[PDB]
Amino acid sequence: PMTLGYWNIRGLAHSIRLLLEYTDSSYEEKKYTMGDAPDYDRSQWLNEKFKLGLDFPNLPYLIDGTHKITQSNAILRYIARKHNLCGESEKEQIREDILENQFMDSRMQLAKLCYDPDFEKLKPEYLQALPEMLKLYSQFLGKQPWFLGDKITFVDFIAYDVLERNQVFEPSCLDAFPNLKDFISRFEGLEKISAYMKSSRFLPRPVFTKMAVFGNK
Amino acid sequence: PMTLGYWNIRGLAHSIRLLLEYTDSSYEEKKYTMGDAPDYDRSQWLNEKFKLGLDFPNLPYLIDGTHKITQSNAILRYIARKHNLCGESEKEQIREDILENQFMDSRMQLAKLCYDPDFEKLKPEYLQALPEMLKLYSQFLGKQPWFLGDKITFVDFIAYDVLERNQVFEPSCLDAFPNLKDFISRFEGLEKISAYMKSSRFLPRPVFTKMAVFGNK
Repeated sequence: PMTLGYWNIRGLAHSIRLLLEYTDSSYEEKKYTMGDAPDYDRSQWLNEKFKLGLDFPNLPYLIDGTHKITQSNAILRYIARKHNLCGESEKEQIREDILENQFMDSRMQLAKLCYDPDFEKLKPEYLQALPEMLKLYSQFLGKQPWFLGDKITFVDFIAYDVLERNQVFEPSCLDAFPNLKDFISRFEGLEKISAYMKSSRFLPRPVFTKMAVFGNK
Repeated sequence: PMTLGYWNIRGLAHSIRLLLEYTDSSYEEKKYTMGDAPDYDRSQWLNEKFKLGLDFPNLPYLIDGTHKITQSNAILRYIARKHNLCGESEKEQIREDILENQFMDSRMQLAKLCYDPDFEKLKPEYLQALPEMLKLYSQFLGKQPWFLGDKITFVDFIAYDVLERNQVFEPSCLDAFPNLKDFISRFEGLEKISAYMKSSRFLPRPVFTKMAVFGNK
């Protein structure tokens, strides 16, 4: 069937895997692993980096027969598109594009933090800004079940990951935001997701992200 | 008319401004000015920010009728749809997406480099990798006039914003890639784009300057 690739960790691939599972898409996981050390032993990827035939060699990637997708957003939009899980009205499409880009920013903000040696320095800064970021998502989501109304589209999967991350990082921060917390329940509650949340196709070790300082002791 | 807002500088808004001009959309510029005092931090914009009624306030932003759009790629895609400058085929759908994200990443490359003082030492590193990413873009553009075949779409606007910006950094870069070097000429030769570039309202200020907090001397 189609194949998904990324490093052996949740990361950017987490939101994609979830979608592949929600849509029951038959896929294969060919995850590369990294040798954490001062010299960053990433050979695993390098030796097959160009052997794949992708236009822009990068992880994550997906190869659907003749289709070769690169970069999360492209991949997500692809499966979603081939499953009608997109936005219809100009309004839904606008929200859709704003969200995809908005969350991506948030992912990057936290990511840099969890990657910096001076974690302790920026950490307090991030915390005293996290609530204001969330407030915006709270208001937007409102009382609608999903970010695009009654329709659960791909942006929801992206949303779940970004929110779930900040929750694991600081559970107490999203306490003041009911609709957000309950949103995470709507997602995890989805029959197909819950079943997957507890299966072999998941990370044994409780670490959600590893890149340089985090994911290693 | 529409109300496009951003700091008086090229930035992300540059690719949008060109798209608007080309599509003959009567846009209204609301260009804010950055820090004048030593601590060149955001100022005037902050006094407005929330009062605009933006779901997620951030620059740039476009306000068309009842559509308050933020995030560069959201605005870009919005206008693309309205004027049919989007990918029609699934083959073109994956292409526009990959490229969309691929270019934003590349822009980030130069940006991050500019945002830091160590520039003088990091420059050679980035410079040494330039040919690599350009080989990919050239190979992708291949023989075809535009990145999505024979018809101009929005990616060509983000591509120009990235490629051209690179030529400004080091003119020699695209020399080894004639089709990209030619692409630039062709894009700049478009009736509307030409009219816009010769008209007193095109270039605000240089790229690195102000953004990289560099004061000319």
